[PDB]
Amino acid sequence: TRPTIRPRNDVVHKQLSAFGQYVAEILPKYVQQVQVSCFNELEIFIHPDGVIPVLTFLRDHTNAQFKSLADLTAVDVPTRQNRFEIVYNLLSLRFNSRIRVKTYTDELTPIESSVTVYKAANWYEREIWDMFGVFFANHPDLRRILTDYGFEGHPFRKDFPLSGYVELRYDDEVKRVVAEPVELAQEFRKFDLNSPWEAFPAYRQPPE
Amino acid sequence: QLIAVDEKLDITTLTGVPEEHIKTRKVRIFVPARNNMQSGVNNTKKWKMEFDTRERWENPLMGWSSTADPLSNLVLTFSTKEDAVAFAEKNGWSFDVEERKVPKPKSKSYGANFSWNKRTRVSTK
Amino acid sequence: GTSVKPIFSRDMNEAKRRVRELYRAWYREVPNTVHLFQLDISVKQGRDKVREMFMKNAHVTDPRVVDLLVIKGKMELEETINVWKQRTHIMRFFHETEAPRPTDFLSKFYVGHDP
Amino acid sequence: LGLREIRIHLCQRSPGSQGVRDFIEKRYVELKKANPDLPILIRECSDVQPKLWARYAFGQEKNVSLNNFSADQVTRTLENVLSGKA
Amino acid sequence: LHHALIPHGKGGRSSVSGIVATVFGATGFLGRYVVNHLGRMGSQVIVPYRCEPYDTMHLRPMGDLGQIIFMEWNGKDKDSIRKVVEHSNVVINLVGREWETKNFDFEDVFVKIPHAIAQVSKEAGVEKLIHISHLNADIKSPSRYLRSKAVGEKEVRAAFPEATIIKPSDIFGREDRFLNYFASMRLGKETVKQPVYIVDVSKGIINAIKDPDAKGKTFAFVGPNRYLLFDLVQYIFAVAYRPFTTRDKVERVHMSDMTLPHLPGLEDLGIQATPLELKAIEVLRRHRTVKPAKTVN
Amino acid sequence: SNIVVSTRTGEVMRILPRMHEDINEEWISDKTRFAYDGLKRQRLTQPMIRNEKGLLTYTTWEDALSRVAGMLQSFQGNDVAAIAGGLVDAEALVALKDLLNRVDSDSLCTEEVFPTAGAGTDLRSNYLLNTTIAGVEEADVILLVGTNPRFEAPLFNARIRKSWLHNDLKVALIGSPVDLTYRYDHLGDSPKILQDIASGNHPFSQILKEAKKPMVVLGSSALQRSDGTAILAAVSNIAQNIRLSSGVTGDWKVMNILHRIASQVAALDLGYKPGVEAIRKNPPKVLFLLGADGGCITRQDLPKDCFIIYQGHHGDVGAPMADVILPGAAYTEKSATYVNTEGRAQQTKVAVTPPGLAREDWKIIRALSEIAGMTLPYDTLDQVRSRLEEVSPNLVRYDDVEGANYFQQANELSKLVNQQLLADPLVPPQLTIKDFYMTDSISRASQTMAKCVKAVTEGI
Amino acid sequence: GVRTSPTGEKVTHTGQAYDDGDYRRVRFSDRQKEVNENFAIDLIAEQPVSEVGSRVISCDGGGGALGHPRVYINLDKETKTGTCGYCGLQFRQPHH
Ligand SMILES: NC(=O)C1=CN([C@@H]2O[C@H](COP(=O)(O)OP(=O)(O)OC[C@H]3O[C@@H](n4cnc5c(N)ncnc54)[C@H](OP(=O)(O)O)[C@@H]3O)[C@@H](O)[C@H]2O)C=CC1
Ligand SMILES: [Zn+2]
Repeated sequence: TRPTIRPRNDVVHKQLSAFGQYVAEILPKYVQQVQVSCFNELEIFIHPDGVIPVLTFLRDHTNAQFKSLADLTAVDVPTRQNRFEIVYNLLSLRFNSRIRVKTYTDELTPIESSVTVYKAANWYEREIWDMFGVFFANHPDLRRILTDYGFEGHPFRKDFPLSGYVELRYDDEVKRVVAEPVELAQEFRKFDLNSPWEAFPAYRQPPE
Repeated sequence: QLIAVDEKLDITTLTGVPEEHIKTRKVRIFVPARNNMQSGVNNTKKWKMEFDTRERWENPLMGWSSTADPLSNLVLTFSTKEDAVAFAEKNGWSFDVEERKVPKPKSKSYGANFSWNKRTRVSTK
Repeated sequence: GTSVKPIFSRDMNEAKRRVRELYRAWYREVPNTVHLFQLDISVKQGRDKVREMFMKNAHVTDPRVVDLLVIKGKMELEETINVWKQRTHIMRFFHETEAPRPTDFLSKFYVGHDP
Repeated sequence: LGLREIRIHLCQRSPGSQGVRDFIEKRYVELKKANPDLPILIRECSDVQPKLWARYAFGQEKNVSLNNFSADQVTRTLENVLSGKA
Repeated sequence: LHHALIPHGKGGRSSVSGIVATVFGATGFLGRYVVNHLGRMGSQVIVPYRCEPYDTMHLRPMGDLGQIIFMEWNGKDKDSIRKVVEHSNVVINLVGREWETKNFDFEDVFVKIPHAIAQVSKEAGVEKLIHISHLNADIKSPSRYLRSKAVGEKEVRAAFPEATIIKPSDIFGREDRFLNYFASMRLGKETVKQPVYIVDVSKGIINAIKDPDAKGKTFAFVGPNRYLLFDLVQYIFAVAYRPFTTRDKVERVHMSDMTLPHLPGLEDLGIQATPLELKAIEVLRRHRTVKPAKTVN
Repeated sequence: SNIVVSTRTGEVMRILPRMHEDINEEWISDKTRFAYDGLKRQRLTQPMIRNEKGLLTYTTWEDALSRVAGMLQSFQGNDVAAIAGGLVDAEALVALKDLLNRVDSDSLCTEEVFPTAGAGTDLRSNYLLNTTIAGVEEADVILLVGTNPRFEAPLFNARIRKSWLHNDLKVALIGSPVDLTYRYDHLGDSPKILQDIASGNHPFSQILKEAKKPMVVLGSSALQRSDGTAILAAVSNIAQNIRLSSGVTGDWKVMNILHRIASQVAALDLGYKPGVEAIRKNPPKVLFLLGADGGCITRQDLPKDCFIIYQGHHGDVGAPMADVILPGAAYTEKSATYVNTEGRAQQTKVAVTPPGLAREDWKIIRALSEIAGMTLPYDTLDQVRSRLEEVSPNLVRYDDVEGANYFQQANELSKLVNQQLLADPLVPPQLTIKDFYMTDSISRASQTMAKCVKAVTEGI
Repeated sequence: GVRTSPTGEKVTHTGQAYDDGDYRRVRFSDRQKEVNENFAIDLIAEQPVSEVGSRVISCDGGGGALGHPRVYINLDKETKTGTCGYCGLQFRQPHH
């Protein structure tokens, strides 16, 4: 491992693995998986019903005190029965550590709002609802935050087209801005960049 | 605490897609064929969903290529054919599914290149 | 089988009741919207547009979808009442600039290749 | 009233088409002997009922079902179609 | 049909409609609506102007990139007319002044300029010509306006036999001189008026362009209802919430609108005429700070 | 053969092979690969009508369709007829058949001739490659009669070459001694040789008797020579002798017919009369040319002032003789069904859209029917495919090749007429490679094919 | 080496020119059509053929790292000259 390769830290790896097993032992009702990545990032995969308990634990336990919510977001994977995965990034200042909590939902299953655990979640949840269509139960005021008023659809979904469905212009007959079906003078050029000849043998999937 | 409803899933009214881009389109679910210019097979592993090709015309200024259908560049990736069928069905798109084409196993023998009495004997190597 | 978590309604009747409440609220609001935005439409055609937008989703037989639609309609009503929308957003429901599209087979044959 | 062509859509393996298949392999030739100018098309269904299509003048068509019919029954149906009797 | 002129797209902003239109008098009231209608479906528009380009700036966003081309012209010269209409397949004449100027009287505006436009367009092989005259244009009119309108209509027909003549009554719209003029006064009972909406006239011109059978025809664009002048002005003042151009305009506004049943109208072009009661508020709301007038049918 | 069309910004750039182990494995023909150049030349873009001078001039869809519909209403019965060319899809074929049936016309013809005596097209296996392309790898003897598979069906010949190389396949040929890129046993040029093999005098009868998986392949080019009935009867007699002497080995399906054009099998499935003889017997006064460019019918074979409509995509020998031109779509510009020589139905996909005012062919026929007061029941492509299922339900199974065997019935019906053979050696039309490049209207418009013809005629 | 159309328009080095029936010509009225006067094909046609006493020559377009990728050109064929695939320069062996 000469100067072009990123150095690795075994002590942090061991510490994060130990804390992951600790968390899993404490909350076996909700934890389904624990992982530590090769660049020393710990993630915990939980059942959706445990969003409020688990987070509360990680915020209030003396051995965790993850008091900061760094980020809350969603990822859309159409091939899964539960389309959306919800990712919470937490920072602990007492122990100078970071953790990630993942759960899942589909287009019709509500997720509990975590504003009672972290005040920062409020706008984040709004953003998720705006961009993916995930509903959060018991949210103080859930509504659109990024899209235009009356905008239809959720643009961060994979099946949503890049340029959308409508475009805006000014019309002098009705003397106002109007929305019309989108027409592009130059269509966006789709590129097929992926090569054959797989790059990484370590991630090869079984040929099933 | 559980409704226990029994019905086919349909989220068409919630996706914001215009009416004529639901019941007029035809999606194709298929494993893409290997590019014959190359030998690698890594691009023939996953299932693709792609929409039907619509009109493309020439821009009167600059002669660019113009389109009016918003789904001309939309391609979705799926692990199995069943996942793609489920997605298309719940999204209200009529689909055509093509079965995966697999190269059949072949009998290869270097020794057959130099045959006593068969036609497989090569004239050069 | 196929047990699922509710959003708001345990069955179809509760969803229908929520739909009726939302429709009542929109019907009450329409004249205020017409006056306050200084629109050029009548109250009658505003309420007709509300009815049409409700009837567009009349084929749904799933309570979760129905009350998600009700949540979205309540969001739209809250946007309208608080005058967060402009006149352009309100007028977008009517497509007064879009050219009419013929549903006839011959007309679509004549105009282009689109079915 | 003028017959133009008839169509027999039978399936390869399903038992319901069995008798229909028999009719062909037993009697179709003789039928083609009696009607050398009538197109009797034989085509293949798949997981569908056996059927008989009859086309008359000006493009009018009538179809009848042949599910579980025996060779005698399909022969009688075909004679009824050819003669025009109801 | 010259492949570069074959329609393509969905009839939108970046579509191709196959129309190359030269619109004379595009900088006025009717011209802005005509150019907007032409450019929203992706036609190519050539705008001749004699005014400052600043006065033509409001037509720039009316079309896609390259679809609106501004060229300078003057009505006394035939070369500018020729270079403006060289490449068009349809020419529209909207040129007209409602008063007399020291450099252009009614004869030049309504007779000589339309005649020159028609002759040059016929020489250049323009396929379609559309000319606007007045509904009450007759040879024996007491007013020089309508008299010159009738003479110009005859000369346009002589120069361009396949020309389409569109005759309209007082046009009421947001930038008109009917409703705004009647609202700026701050006699009747014998004059009858038949006003027509501006958008109706624009759609009529567009459909006349698109109609293949409207080649040599003459149209009359009129509204649905006929009003007496006194009650019409009463309605105008009521809509504004307020208590109740040298010589030619007075004589033209005191005269009654003629009735020509034998001429095709907006309904022959597939247009339903919009009543004044639906647009009076739109036009007259800016004059502020339900009881519609009686009609004669 | 399965292909991939490469497009960019609405233009076809190239054609590549698409892998299908059963049809073309991994290869395509030079014509298939390089003839796409012809899609950019001599294209029909707008409707056309005859002016007062007699010259073809542009017009709208309304005018051309109204002129065609007026004559369709004026004439009926046997006064109306249609000819189908070699690049026509099944949707347009069934649409035209329905339109002509609604006027009580049954003269739906193709340019390629198949003998109608006996079973005719009533039994599908009577006009198919029953062994299938892959089944050649299982045969041990093959007999080629009156065909040049090298240029008529290059991938079928490649499969024969592969079986010859790897399976020690024995090959014999009846016809002219062409070069097939493999060594074969020339039995001669006379059709009477078949009779000898049918009788048992020829020693190749003993060769075929000993075979476990024998194969007899007869080309349609040998069926066009007015001996088609007698040639087909002789081949059927040979196959019946094989099955009678060697017994029933299984479902081996000895008999085979090798076709040349892509539209023939679908037309025969749908009930089109093969050949153009019905036109000669009863000349029509309204004639539909659905991409027909073989020139087998001239204005001399039709009465004076016959109304001829050409629908197609290229300007070729078929367009200048027509009164009305309706511009259609090429195979790269529509989703259309074609059935190959095996009886396997496959659909194309839209790569680009038709140029100018050209439209989908079945849509043209449907619009014409509506304008003429004879509206067809179907309005979408799905409904047209439902109609195809109603008429012949094998046209909607899009990769299936298996079918019933009615060889016994066809062989028994083929013994009724006793047409004699001609004293004329079997000479295939594709004698040498210079005759392979130009065979259809797309090939004839290709500049690359012209370069190939020039290079093979004189080389540097 | 610019040419002129039968109408009067200049023909570009790509051969572009609107035909007589094209309406798009209207974009140039009261304006100009931008045409580059130096045609690269004619300019590269005027370069002399270089003479080298080797079977294989190398070309990088001149200027070292400021040129193009370095390529090697075979000069065994006496019928024609070797041409660089980037630069267009020509090389030949000293025939006679
Ligand atoms: N009451 C109505 O509005 C109806 C209109 N009429 C006719 O309809 C036509 C258009 O109506 P409208 O839009 O309201 O009239 P406008 O006064 O609004 O504009 C007329 C156009 O003609 C141009 N124009 C006027 N004089 C000259 C000239 N001497 N040389 C060159 N161009 C000139 C003007 O351009 P610029 O500003 O640069 O001078 C202007 O763009 C006119 O011919 C009118 O007579 C038909 C029935 C009534
Ligand atoms: Zn160089």
